[PDB]
Amino acid sequence: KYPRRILDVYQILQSPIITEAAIKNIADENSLLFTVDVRADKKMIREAISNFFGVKVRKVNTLIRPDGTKKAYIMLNKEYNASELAKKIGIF
Amino acid sequence: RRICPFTGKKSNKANRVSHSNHKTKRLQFVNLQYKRVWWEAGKRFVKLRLSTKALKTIEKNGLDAVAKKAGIDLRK
Amino acid sequence: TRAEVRGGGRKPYPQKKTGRARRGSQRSPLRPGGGVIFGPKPRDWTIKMNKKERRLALSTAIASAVGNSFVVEEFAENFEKPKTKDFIAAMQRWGLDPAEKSLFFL
Amino acid sequence: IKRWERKDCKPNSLPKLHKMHVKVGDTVKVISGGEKGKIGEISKIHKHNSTVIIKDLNLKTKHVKSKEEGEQGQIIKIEAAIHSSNVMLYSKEQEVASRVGHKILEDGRKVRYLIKTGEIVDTPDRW
Amino acid sequence: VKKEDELKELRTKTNEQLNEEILQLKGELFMLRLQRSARENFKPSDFGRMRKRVARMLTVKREREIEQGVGKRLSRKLDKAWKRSIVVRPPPSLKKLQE
RNA sequence: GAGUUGAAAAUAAGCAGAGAUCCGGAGAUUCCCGAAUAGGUCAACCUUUCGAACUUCUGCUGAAUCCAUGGGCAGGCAAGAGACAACCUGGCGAACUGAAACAUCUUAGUAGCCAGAGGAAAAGAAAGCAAAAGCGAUUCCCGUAGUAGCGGCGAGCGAAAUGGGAGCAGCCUAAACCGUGAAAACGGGGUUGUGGGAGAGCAAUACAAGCGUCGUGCUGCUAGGCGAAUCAGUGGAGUGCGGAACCCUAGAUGGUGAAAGUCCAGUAGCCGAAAGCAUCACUAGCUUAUGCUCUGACCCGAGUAGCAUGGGGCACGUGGAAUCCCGUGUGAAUCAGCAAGGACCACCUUGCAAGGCUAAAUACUCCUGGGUGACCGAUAGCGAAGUAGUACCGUGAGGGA
RNA sequence: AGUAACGCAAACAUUGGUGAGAAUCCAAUGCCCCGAAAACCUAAGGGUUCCUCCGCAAGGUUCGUCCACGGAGGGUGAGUCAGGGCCUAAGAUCAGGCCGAAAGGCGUAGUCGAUGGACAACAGGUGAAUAUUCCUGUACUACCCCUUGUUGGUCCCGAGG
RNA sequence: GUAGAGAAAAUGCCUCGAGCCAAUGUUCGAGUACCAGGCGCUACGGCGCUGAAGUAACCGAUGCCAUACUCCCAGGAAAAGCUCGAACGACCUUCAACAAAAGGGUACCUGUACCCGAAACCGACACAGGUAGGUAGGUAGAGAAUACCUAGGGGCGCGA
Ligand SMILES: [Mg+2]
Ligand SMILES: [Mg+2]
Ligand SMILES: [Mg+2]
Ligand SMILES: [Mg+2]
Ligand SMILES: [Mg+2]
Ligand SMILES: [Mg+2]
Ligand SMILES: [Mg+2]
Ligand SMILES: [Mg+2]
Ligand SMILES: [Mg+2]
Ligand SMILES: [Mg+2]
Ligand SMILES: [Mg+2]
Ligand SMILES: [Mg+2]
Ligand SMILES: [Mg+2]
Ligand SMILES: [Mg+2]
Ligand SMILES: [Mg+2]
Ligand SMILES: [Mg+2]
Ligand SMILES: [Mg+2]
Ligand SMILES: [Mg+2]
Ligand SMILES: [Mg+2]
Ligand SMILES: [Mg+2]
Ligand SMILES: [Mg+2]
Ligand SMILES: [Mg+2]
Ligand SMILES: [Mg+2]
Ligand SMILES: [Mg+2]
Ligand SMILES: [Mg+2]
Ligand SMILES: [Mg+2]
Ligand SMILES: [Mg+2]
Ligand SMILES: [Mg+2]
Ligand SMILES: [Mg+2]
Ligand SMILES: [Mg+2]
Ligand SMILES: [Mg+2]
Ligand SMILES: [Mg+2]
Ligand SMILES: [Mg+2]
Ligand SMILES: [Mg+2]
Ligand SMILES: [Mg+2]
Ligand SMILES: [Mg+2]
Ligand SMILES: [Mg+2]
Ligand SMILES: [Mg+2]
Ligand SMILES: [Mg+2]
Ligand SMILES: [Mg+2]
Ligand SMILES: [Mg+2]
Ligand SMILES: [Mg+2]
Ligand SMILES: [Mg+2]
Ligand SMILES: [Mg+2]
Ligand SMILES: [Mg+2]
Ligand SMILES: [Mg+2]
Ligand SMILES: [Mg+2]
Ligand SMILES: [Mg+2]
Ligand SMILES: [Mg+2]
Ligand SMILES: [Mg+2]
Ligand SMILES: [Mg+2]
Ligand SMILES: [Mg+2]
Ligand SMILES: [Mg+2]
Ligand SMILES: [Mg+2]
Ligand SMILES: [Mg+2]
Ligand SMILES: [Mg+2]
Repeated sequence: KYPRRILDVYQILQSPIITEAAIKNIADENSLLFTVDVRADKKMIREAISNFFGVKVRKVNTLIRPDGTKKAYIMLNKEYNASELAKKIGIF
Repeated sequence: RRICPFTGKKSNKANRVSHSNHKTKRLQFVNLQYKRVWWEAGKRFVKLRLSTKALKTIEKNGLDAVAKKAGIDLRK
Repeated sequence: TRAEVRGGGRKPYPQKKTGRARRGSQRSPLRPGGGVIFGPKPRDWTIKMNKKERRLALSTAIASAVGNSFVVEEFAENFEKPKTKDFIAAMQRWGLDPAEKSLFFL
Repeated sequence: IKRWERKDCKPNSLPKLHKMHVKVGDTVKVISGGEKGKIGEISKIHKHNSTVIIKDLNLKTKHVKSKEEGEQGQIIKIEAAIHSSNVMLYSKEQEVASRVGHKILEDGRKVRYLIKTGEIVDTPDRW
Repeated sequence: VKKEDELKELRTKTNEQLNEEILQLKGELFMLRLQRSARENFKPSDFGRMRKRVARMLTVKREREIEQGVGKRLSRKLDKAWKRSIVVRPPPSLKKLQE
């Protein structure tokens, strides 16, 4: 019942990434890029996106940068579309 | 430790004086002994360590008076 | 001094087999940032002088200023309140100049 | 900029502020300096150095460089600052500059006035 | 102006109204963090408007517990347990925009 | 009390006489490591049953073993832990050196290490100094005095009383006995030295002394406000110069294009505190508390003092070696007594050990506020006037621009 | 003193291009060297040197348009690989306990501690910089749900391995 | 399977059992996937179609079967996972627990860049040096020596 750690769930997602490679990844993989907290997990991020936008998450992959900042690859299920969700935010 | 829990007795600094008045340090230790001491109230022995000078106190004043002055309960 | 300056203590390089002048500590007076040889310290400059000498020196000084001195009457009642303007006017009427030095003993 | 001329900071990382005797828009008169004997309204205040900028006084020609490649620069004339101790409040209906005082009114609001003439400076609702 | 009236309204609300209102802000800040990334028309003052409005609520929530006699050690436990049973939801701004 | 969102401009948006920014008092939050303390760990991370570990406190339960002990369970913003420049206390305790060598000796009970604690600490209310006259707790300074003495009588070490000042404060217990208890123990009683208590019998015992929690004011500190008096000319700038005026309970400082009593901030002087702290005063009411005869009956802090032996330390190196403090082994007396007065005996004088607490004068500066320098002015002064204990070097301690 | 030296005796050469400027940068052709390496992975360690664009003050033992240099931005994707969430050796700590001027020392269970044991994945493709990590296809491990049956199990403990 | 302190185990006794051991191999995975070559385009990068054959014999490992066997003296870790099972003791419970097949669904933390027989680690240097382990081609050859070559990487950072 307990999570791994305890902190602000609304801080798990700071902001997305806007790069020519990231935008290229949305159309090919149906994925999304998000900078995340260092203390975050794949479970909290999976639960997070399920609540904000109301969409299913096929898989989550993460990594820690050299600067101590964690990044999160989020692949949505094929039923939904990351490009459609992208336009809802404002970024293409 | 080489301290007597009852009387607080301990060793002291002492020098060994030669005929040439040369002085090397040494310690005059205490005549401590491991013994079983009888306790009339519970009617049983007690294992502990004290000096021979403290034995004469229990022999004179009794055990219950000596241990109380030190501030220790016999039941451990 | 070289003992109070921070650092030093260690011998930097050995006494021999080095083509350079011997050394005992980097914080030596013969190197910058080092000690001070016979520098000043907090001193008690106070000396003693006999009373009758100090009293005699004070008497003969006043006995020399007789030609440039005089006497006045009391004026404590003439100042019901403090006022530097009236005090200066009194010195002008007595023959003084506020520009120069002066002395009132009472 | 020179590293030691930075404004001194309090322990709370904030600068140490001075007390002034002027405001924005007050008409003044220069006591001494190059613009001595001129009147103008104060535009801005710099509390950290007690300097003030008045319109059309103490100006200097700046050679603006051409940040853009499509055109060249120009020579703009920009206004500089003056230390507030070299100016004095000024009244138009008397043409006499004097120092500043303070007096409480009947309403209970503290205000300042001109010592020599006697007018009020900080009239209400002026900003 | 938004200081005497802002605090007065919050001191009348119950704890549950204060709790759920904070959840709206924490999710509402996320939308502002999105607009900052998209370089859309966003007010930088809203970051301070909302961030300060949270502290005023947790401030009053603490003060109400002072009346009950709660210590510092106990209050942190209840603060964590409230975060253990937390659940994310969409903010109102997403619902008005999602169509 | 008018402009602001640090250094730090610029940009983009806000707050603000419906009184912001800012300045003080009391509070809130205070992520991870770190005494770290849920468990583990390669400090700032991991796993988690989600927990202040352990000791202490308050309860419950009750191994060998009857009472107990040890465990076990639970409660409890739950006392303690660690940090802290120097000074202070305690414990361990050097060597180079000096003696022109060196062991007794000196360096030295210093340095350093460990432990502990406070704003001071420690000491401290005579089993004391003194000498035939008197002083009346402890501590510090002057002086006695480099004297008396100690010392391979070598180097060197070094008092005390009398006297003069700073600063002054004295109190609480054990015991006899009376009640309560199987005892342990609780309460009352009592606390002194030209001896005092208990004991009995007389008296009259305690108002004016010392305390003093509700709190109430006084005075200061922690933000501030009022605050007098100058014009022109001198060619970058005038505070200087020349000329003419003014204030002063304000000619202390700093700043201002160039040196200022009269330009700015200020100073003299005056005013001012919701809240908090401190120094004082007042106030509960329980509070410690006052004297004469009778008795040489009962008590005066015991494995203590003293002695023998082995040592230490007292200015004093075993010396005639007391006084003070310890190890071993022995081992008294209770005012008709005991100790001390530099072996010891006698007489006299002084004092009452073996229980404890106690302010001030005194020592120190990682620091705070104010003030002053025949102190330095970038090779100086703190190592460091810039991201200095940084850069750099070293496995590390550590060194260090 | 404009002296010595410019770090092996594997070897460079031409054409063309870039550019203010080329023995030194790029490409092409030919020649030559290593080839149980002077080749490709990988552990420790280093800690952004990796990729792109721009630049050439200093740094490179010459030059420089280039660079492991400078500036800006970007880059490391795992249920199956490695380690931890499992085990233990050497050894280090150690509840209590013993000893000891202090600090602390010895020491029982227990706990830490891989250099070991235990435990589930490959091929191909994509490509400025990553992939057994992403995509495709085909598998594996653990847990849960579902369907019947059983209806006392789970630790401790004993033994095998 | 059975007896004894006696479930399992161990020991003793009785009994069934000619077959067992595992690298390799067969088949699916395995598609006209991959591929030489060819047909066209170009900014020359690759793109877009097409894409035949895809077998056998010999040599043969320092690798696998393999803690397989033989011999010898110096006599060759521990714990857990796993498996079997009674009693005592503890916890929990009629599914809410154990167990079997298929199907379906779900899936923690850190490292992952780059160099690594080196110009990036260790040697104060872009230093003729040191740096564990893995992969091990062709001709001659006993050979991982040696000589010349493949893949691939280089021509050694002053020159004439
Ligand atoms: Mg990962
Ligand atoms: Mg000696
Ligand atoms: Mg020194
Ligand atoms: Mg030394
Ligand atoms: Mg110096
Ligand atoms: Mg911990
Ligand atoms: Mg710990
Ligand atoms: Mg506490
Ligand atoms: Mg401590
Ligand atoms: Mg010596
Ligand atoms: Mg000597
Ligand atoms: Mg000598
Ligand atoms: Mg302290
Ligand atoms: Mg004080
Ligand atoms: Mg004092
Ligand atoms: Mg004391
Ligand atoms: Mg004391
Ligand atoms: Mg009593
Ligand atoms: Mg003034
Ligand atoms: Mg002038
Ligand atoms: Mg004043
Ligand atoms: Mg006595
Ligand atoms: Mg003696
Ligand atoms: Mg004696
Ligand atoms: Mg005598
Ligand atoms: Mg006496
Ligand atoms: Mg210096
Ligand atoms: Mg100079
Ligand atoms: Mg020559
Ligand atoms: Mg030559
Ligand atoms: Mg050379
Ligand atoms: Mg040459
Ligand atoms: Mg060769
Ligand atoms: Mg590169
Ligand atoms: Mg260059
Ligand atoms: Mg060059
Ligand atoms: Mg670079
Ligand atoms: Mg694995
Ligand atoms: Mg222990
Ligand atoms: Mg052990
Ligand atoms: Mg273990
Ligand atoms: Mg391993
Ligand atoms: Mg694993
Ligand atoms: Mg690569
Ligand atoms: Mg059996
Ligand atoms: Mg990788
Ligand atoms: Mg790689
Ligand atoms: Mg190697
Ligand atoms: Mg090499
Ligand atoms: Mg070298
Ligand atoms: Mg070969
Ligand atoms: Mg070879
Ligand atoms: Mg060759
Ligand atoms: Mg070359
Ligand atoms: Mg080279
Ligand atoms: Mg070379």
